[PDB]
Amino acid sequence: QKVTQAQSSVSMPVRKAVTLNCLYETSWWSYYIFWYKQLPSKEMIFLIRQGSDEQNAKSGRYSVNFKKAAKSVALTISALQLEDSAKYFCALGEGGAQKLVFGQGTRLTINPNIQNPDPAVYQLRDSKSSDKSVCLFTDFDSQTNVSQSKDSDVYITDKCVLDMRSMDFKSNSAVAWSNKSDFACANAFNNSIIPEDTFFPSP
Amino acid sequence: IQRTPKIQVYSRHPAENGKSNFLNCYVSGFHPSDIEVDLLKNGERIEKVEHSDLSFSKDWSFYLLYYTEFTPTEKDEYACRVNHVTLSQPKIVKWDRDM
Amino acid sequence: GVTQTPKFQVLKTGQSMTLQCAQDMNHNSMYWYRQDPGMGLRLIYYSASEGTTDKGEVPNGYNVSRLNKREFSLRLESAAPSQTSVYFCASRTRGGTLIEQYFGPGTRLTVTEDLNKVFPPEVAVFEPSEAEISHTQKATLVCLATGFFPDHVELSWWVNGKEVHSGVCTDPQPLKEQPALNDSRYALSSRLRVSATFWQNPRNHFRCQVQFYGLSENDEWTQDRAKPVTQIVSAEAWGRAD
Amino acid sequence: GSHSMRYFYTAMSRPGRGEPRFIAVGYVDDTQFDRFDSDAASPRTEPRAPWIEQEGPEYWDRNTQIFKTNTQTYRESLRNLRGYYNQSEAGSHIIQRMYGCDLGPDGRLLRGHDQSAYDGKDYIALNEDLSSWTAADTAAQITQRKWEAARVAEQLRAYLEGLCVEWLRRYLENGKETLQRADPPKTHVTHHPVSDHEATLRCWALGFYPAEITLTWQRDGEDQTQDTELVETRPAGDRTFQKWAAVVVPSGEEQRYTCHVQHEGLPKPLTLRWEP
Amino acid sequence: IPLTEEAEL
Repeated sequence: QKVTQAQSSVSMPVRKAVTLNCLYETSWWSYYIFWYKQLPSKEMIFLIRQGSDEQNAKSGRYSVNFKKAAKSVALTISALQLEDSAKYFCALGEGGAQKLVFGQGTRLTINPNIQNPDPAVYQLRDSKSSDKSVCLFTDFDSQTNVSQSKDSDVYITDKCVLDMRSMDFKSNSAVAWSNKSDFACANAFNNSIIPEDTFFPSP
Repeated sequence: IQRTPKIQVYSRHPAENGKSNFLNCYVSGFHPSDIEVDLLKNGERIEKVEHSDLSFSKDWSFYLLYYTEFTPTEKDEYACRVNHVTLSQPKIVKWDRDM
Repeated sequence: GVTQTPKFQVLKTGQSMTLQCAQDMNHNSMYWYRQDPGMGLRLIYYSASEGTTDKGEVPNGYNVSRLNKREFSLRLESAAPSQTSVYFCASRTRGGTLIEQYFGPGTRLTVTEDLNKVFPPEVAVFEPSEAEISHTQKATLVCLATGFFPDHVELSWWVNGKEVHSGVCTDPQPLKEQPALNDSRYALSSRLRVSATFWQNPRNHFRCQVQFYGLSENDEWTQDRAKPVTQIVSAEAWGRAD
Repeated sequence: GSHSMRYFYTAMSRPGRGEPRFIAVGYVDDTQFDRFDSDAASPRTEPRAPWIEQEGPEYWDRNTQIFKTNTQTYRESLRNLRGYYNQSEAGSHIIQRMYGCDLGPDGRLLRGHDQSAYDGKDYIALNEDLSSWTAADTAAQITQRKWEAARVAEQLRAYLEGLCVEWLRRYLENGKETLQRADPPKTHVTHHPVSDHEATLRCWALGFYPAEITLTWQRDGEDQTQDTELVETRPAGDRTFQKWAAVVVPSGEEQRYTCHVQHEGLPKPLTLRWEP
Repeated sequence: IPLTEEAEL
């Protein structure tokens, strides 16, 4: 309630711009607001600071819309790159010696924009004991989401983006695997909204 | 880094025998801040004497006000005893009742 | 800048342990924050200088000491499962406008009721599908790390000796293999995509390296299986033209 | 101009007698409204004027939190200074600093102030533009480089133009019945022969506020300032002040001397003569 | 109101 970020997670196509909300509560006459970005490695890197008696802050691609009266300090990121994918935190620093109360964070996901969609599910062979196998769902566009399968011994990872920079080529992928023998890549993603034109090679 | 204090002994209201008042000792223009000050009623120092919070002027020199409630009589003497590091020996300033 | 050790830790309930923090920047104000899985950061203790320490949004169970200006240590005293979290140290200048706090790498700390829950990862690499290669002229490798606890792992791909990022995607968060159970073990997958041409050269080396963080040598293990020590579990694959 | 706010910080190291001591007082014009002393049992910010006690609890906790932290910062500054000047930790040293904002007759910020001294000498000062500093010596230039890098001038300029002005006004209203009410001085002339030829005329002004006042002895309407003996305006102890001017005059010429008194509390400037 | 935070000399 002291600091509130109304978005839990937001998706955005690359190149565009996004605004992340942050509302706070304070009776202090002097304070600061800070925007941090947390990496998957949990690393906590600093982005931009907004003083209570400062103009709207702008630091490169990061800008802040400070509405002192409404106690709103939304962050805006422009020219969305794919490194921008992270969790963004809004921190109130009231002091004094300012002990930060952090928003609860917003999850920012930058989508790659697939110009040549080609959804397919491939089965990969085990390197060592060549019968255990894993399923790869790849080359679908950023519009498609990936959820779990009804089974208990069937695991499906959240989709993620990789960038073959040496080719200016980006693709989406999702992985599924199981121990059961009656498990086949055929219906690994059956209970998912996958395109009709999804390539299922044989066997 | 050291300058000797200036002393002013006086009362809040114009002196009137038998009428209660306040005896003031005002030390200022001194440095450093360490200083001892007493109010002497006939040579004997007065207890319950208070003083204002430490402060300084445009020139950085400090100033303090010492004071105690008192009833001036035609007979009793009042003086201010002050010791500083710039003073070899304590200075005594007799209260000048006149105006 | 602001260094923090250890970076990973596992604890049995009722254990004491100290996190160390030292800022090389000459700052004056230091903080110890705690971040739960899906939440944000909350202050535990902080200090404006040596000899002085103050609370504290959630100081219970923790003691602290600013032994001097460069160093600020935190203690857990009686480790509790609820104290599982990522502990962040922080440092910052006073005066002027550049008052933002600088965080250390963090300290991922799991507390478990029974150290017999600690398992290393089993790491396997799965070679590119032939259908993929004929359909896209690109080959994706998949590395799979399973059955590990805690979720204290660092995964990296190595190609012909060099650590690689281009064409790599590692799951943002490891997943419970049993989302129902409390101390469930986790799984983490990664992808490395290269050109079919590249993969078709048998002289090319592709290695998946997963650094686990578990017990130390000192630890008194008793159970019959091998001690789940901090280590590196690896799998690999070499080029192939068929 | 018309109104102002000031804070006066004093920090003194005392090797062997404990940790460095920090004292702070706050004035609006010539009325002290709060104090802080670290030597207290459990140090706390305290009111020195009834009108400040309209502030809620949060106010005092907040101020105390700040003066507590100043205590530490200045202890660290005393060390730095000792380093700058290569002095042993055996000697006692003082740091003083006064800062604040001035209001015009119309609530506008006239100018700002911030100055630090070391052992009762000029050390560093924020210039009139509130964006630059004037260092006194080589040591002070070290502080300046850090403060320029840390952007301290910008933090102050924001304060002197922001919070300092808002809150000075806030106090002028909250205590207008004592801060904006001018107390005129009670006056009167005294005469005291020094010999058979000369004599002393002394002009008094008592129970006045603010402390700004102008006592000038005139001979035939001409100011005898260089001949006029003044004393330092002093505290009556009740928040009003006192002062006197004196001149040695020839006997018989007494009537050519007038005493003028200028004060915000006087409708018109007073003119006084000795009236035996 | 005092300066919120003191810079170190």
